[PDB]
This record gives sequence, structure tokens and C-alpha cells, in this order.
Amino acid sequence: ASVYAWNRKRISNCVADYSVLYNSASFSTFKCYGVSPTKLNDLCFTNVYA
Amino acid sequence: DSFVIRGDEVRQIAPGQTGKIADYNYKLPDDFTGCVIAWNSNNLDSK
Repeated sequence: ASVYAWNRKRISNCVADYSVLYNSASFSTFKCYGVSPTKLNDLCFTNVYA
Repeated sequence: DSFVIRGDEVRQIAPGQTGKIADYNYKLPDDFTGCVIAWNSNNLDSK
């Protein structure tokens, strides 16, 4: 989306793999706050919003 | 200690870092006492 009206997807009822995301080193940054990108795989959520 | 990597991965060369280098094959201890010194070598190490 254009940032004036950014898109948002709710993610729910599923099994994630943040290691696969963190391994996509084409990502120029993966800066995190309140969590470390490794530990995401041990940890889980009511919802994730992208 | 000395070696070559992709420049994107220089961030992994520090105490307590993680990823495909720092997990497997060049872990630095959390109380490391020293300096990490790095530079682009595309003029030498690309073909």
C-alpha cells in the first residue's frame, strides 16, 4: 500500500516460522522491540497484525 | 582470528549474536575482550 493509507492484515489460527522470515536475509532490516527475533519461535500470541 | 564473509553478516560478529554464522561456526563469548575490524573486499574477493 501507499503509506498515506497503509494496509493491515490480521493473522490468526495458524502455525508460524519466524526463523524462515529471519533467514530471508534480503530483508535490509529486522529491528525488534520487546522481543528478540530468535525467541519468537519459542513464544506465542493472541493475534499478529501485519 | 581472520576470515571473509558477505558484508550483510558483519553484524553477527559480536558477543551474544545469532544467525547462520554466529550459531554454527564463529561464536564469540558474551564477555569477549577485543576488537572486531572489518572492511569491504569486493576489489579482491569477487570474480
